[PDB]
Amino acid sequence: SASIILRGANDFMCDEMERSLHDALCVVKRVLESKSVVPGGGAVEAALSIYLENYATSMGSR
Amino acid sequence: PRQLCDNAGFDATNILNKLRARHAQGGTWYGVDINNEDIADNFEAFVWE
Repeated sequence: SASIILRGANDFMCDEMERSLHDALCVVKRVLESKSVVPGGGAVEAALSIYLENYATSMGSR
Repeated sequence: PRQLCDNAGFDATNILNKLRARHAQGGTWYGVDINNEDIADNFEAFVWE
């Protein structure tokens, strides 16, 4: 375990930084947990669109 | 090439699909045969324009 104390300037400034670390922590966490990940942001659907379209011509039979 | 199959009474879907996959193998002269229903070579059949 661990602990992180945030010494900031104003309450409005440090409050947003509190949930900002917890949000980014789960991002790094979830990647390093399921151990095999894949690039997101639409990179999966774009690559499958090109490969499966060339694979369609090698089959036939409707 | 699709209207040639419908005007000949053939099946346009089966011919066009098998013809499209045949051009992926490199043959550029293959086309629809109006007499027999099949994919044939129009260059060796001497259909020229």
